[PDB]
Amino acid sequence: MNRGALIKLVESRYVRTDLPEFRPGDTVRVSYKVKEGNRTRIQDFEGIVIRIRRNGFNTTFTVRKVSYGVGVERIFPLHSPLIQKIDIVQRGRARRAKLYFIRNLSDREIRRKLRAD
Amino acid sequence: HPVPKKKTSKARRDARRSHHALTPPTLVPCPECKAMKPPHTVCPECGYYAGRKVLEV
Amino acid sequence: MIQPQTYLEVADNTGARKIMCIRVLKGSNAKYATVGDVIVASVKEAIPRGAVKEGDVVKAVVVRTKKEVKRPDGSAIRFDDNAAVIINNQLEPRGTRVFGPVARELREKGFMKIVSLAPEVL
Amino acid sequence: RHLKSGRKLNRHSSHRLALYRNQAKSLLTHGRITTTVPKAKELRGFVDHLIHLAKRGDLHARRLVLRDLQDVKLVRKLFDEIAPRYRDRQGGYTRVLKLAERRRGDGAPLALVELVE
Amino acid sequence: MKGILGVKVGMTRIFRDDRAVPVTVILAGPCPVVQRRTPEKDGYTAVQLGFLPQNPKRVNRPLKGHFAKAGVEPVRILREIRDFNPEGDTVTVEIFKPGERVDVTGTSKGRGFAGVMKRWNFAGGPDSHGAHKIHRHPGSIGNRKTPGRVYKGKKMAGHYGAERVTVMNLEVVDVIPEENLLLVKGAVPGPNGGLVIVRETKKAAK
RNA sequence: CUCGAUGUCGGCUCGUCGCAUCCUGGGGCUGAAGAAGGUCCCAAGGGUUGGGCUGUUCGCCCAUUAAAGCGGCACGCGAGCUGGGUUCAGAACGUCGUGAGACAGUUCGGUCUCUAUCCGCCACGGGCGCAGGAGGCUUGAGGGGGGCUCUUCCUAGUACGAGAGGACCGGAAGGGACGCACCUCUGGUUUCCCAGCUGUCCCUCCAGGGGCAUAAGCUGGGUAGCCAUGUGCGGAAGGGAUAACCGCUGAAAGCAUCUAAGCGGGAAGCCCGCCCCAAGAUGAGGCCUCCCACGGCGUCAAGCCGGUAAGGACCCGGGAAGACCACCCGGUGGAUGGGCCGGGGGUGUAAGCGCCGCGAGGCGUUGAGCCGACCGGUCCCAAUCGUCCGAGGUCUUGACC
Repeated sequence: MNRGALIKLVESRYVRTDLPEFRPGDTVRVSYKVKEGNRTRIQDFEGIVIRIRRNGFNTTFTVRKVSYGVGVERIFPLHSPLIQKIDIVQRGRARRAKLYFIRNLSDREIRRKLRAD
Repeated sequence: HPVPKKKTSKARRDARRSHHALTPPTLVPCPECKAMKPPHTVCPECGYYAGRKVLEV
Repeated sequence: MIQPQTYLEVADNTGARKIMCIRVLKGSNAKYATVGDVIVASVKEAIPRGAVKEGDVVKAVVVRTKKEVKRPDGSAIRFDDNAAVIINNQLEPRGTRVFGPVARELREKGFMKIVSLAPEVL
Repeated sequence: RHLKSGRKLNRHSSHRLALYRNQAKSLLTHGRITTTVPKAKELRGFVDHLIHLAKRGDLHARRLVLRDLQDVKLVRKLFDEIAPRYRDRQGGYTRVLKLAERRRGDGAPLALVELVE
Repeated sequence: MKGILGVKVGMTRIFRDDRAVPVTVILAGPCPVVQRRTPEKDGYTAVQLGFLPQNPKRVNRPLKGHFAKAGVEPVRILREIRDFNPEGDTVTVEIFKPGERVDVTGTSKGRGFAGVMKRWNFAGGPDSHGAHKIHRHPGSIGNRKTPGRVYKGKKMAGHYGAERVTVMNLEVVDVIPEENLLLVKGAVPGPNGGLVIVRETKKAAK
């Protein structure tokens, strides 16, 4: 019973699936739109593209910093169910080894290297 | 560096040695033969509860 | 994420996108040039011409790197540390500047100009 | 800091694994062996999992625990010698049990523990 | 205004248009195990239990203390004053309405025995120009002829975990009437999967 | 007193009281319009930042700040550090000296020990007791913890106002500092969780592994626990007495006065309200349930033995509780551990055979493989068997049967 049980439950309650979207993939830079908004309920299907970085897993989870070269390096981290989300579509490839936090990217990247993977 | 001052008599020495004190050893009889057995154990005789597997040679 | 003494980045009319702040402009007990805050500093880095100089202003907090945790559980981090220089009132320093969007900023609000100003990629 | 603690052991992880093994081995040899209180306890947990693969029974499994004990004689010795004998129960193939005395000089409480027939 | 509970675990949730985090309160439902009538204990109040751990295990006394107004077969019990029992059995399946403010407490997870380091704030001493104590150690303790000795009540090393305590206001967030559970966004006062209680006081004028 | 011995500076760390109170408020006063100053009496509540240079505390300077106080305790702190210091020999010169040597002129280095006995503080236990013997729930006299404050915004520029200038009532909002808990989330760890790697001796050559390459060789990530830089919360109300200071009713001073008389106003302070201890408060125990008034002994039986498993202790086995200990749940009519199993979350597609390349390896079966503390199943194993102690429960008075 206990924890596992009851809790599993309440969450199931609220989050339900984070909106069946189960497209994780390690690599894949990809793109989405979160409601993220302010100013006159300007909740905007805002879409950021980002090279897939990491994640938290259980009730509460999060599609991690996918780093995005904006013109400086900006990495974007976002909670998974987090009703906050609407569109979440992949573009990139779910490839590469050593598993996540492979910031190798954000760090010494270098477009070339980037592609080097 | 900090050698006390004297010794509050055997008196004290005791106070201490005293609360100290030496208790005794737990025991009942062999679930098998006789003598003293501390809770879960066997010995140079009975030696078991399900297969002496012990004693005599 | 924060700092007192600091080698920070900017990109306004900068002498150099870098100045060292003393501390936080908030509630007398600084300890955090924090995201979306306002604080104190002088220049560290050079400055071709520019009316900027090797002085000291105060201004407002951009980027950080160690958790931009928002109200909506919006989350982010840029491998960059920089804010925009202020002229008194706050009224920003330069005509433009190299950087972009995201809540925290506008949210602090007082600086809409920065707001519309740094938009696109970079 | 410390309190809520799992897998509880002494000496040094290398020393330990060292033992766990050496012992797991010697027992495998004799069915039953004599050592100190937890020596047994944990040794149980371990030689324990080993017999678990002993059972596993297959080219791979074999490959593994061998990975750990290093040496055919036993390798097979267990894997087929008794692994069958057990393959059918629900683990706990360990019988850890408190002897009659305590080693000298100290009074270190000891016992015999073995494959539980 | 009081709930008796088996504190579950802490977890995150969402509200309005934003996530935030809560905690899992669970309580079958204590019952009038004992009443201090006032003429009884002019410190008038209600004592209750809220579960049941094995019956084959149970002192006679317990058996009949229960006998009293007779109720069930548990062991979790305690008391609180100035709280009527407009019932003779309570659950919370409503007992505790959400969108309300609460106060609550519980057992306090059990620390260890760490000095100036733990126990109190300020992490020890310093480290380098001095290492015959490297980084931290005990502050100072009194003096020559001031009081002429060693003080009597400043913080101190050691055991500072095996105790109990509570938290002031917190939010009632949500009510799950079935599995007698409630999410409250709380300082998980003390462990979880263990013991706690809630009470509500706050004539607080903002 | 001290030379059978009292470590002097500066600083550190933990500070403790004090008011001639700095910020706080309460105030009468103004040369007080507002605002803002400034002028005294009341009141320590909390609070009473960073750096710079200087061995200097003082100090001067940078930036803020509500504010960034004076000082008591051998200018608190060596049995708790530090030791630049000035003050053992060096050597330095600058300076006296006929020179030996010297200068509270200076400058470079310059061997600070500490196994606690006492009373004292921090904790945790063993007694023996608060006259039945018991399992458990309480109420607190009395003691402890925290009581700050910004700036903005709310009523704000109608108070003042010729005009230039600025609101009490009061009301918000967030923040800093700080105290109390706590991991979901955020990030930190994770000596074995997983994964990659060189060198090397070993297995059996090949792979597939194995110890050593510092108490894990290297590296990249990594639960769970513990933990900030992450999260909730808190510093309230509000009740009653009052400080300065304001008044009512009223004489003695046949007009007057707050003034002994009698009544009221009033401070972030005092008692409470807030949490945390607590009858070893011998002045409780109050209530609940329950075994029997337990059984034998020289009357005074407040001694013995069984009495009760009334209950508990012992040993065992388990615990975010934990040095030991006591606390806490359990012992097989159980799930308590470990085991196993299902599952989470970890690693990042194994081992082999198979498919393209002279080869390097590449692709397939593979997101496989292998896994420690996290939810929980199932007696697979080990919680067997036993033992001992524990009413006939203070004195006293009154009442009933």
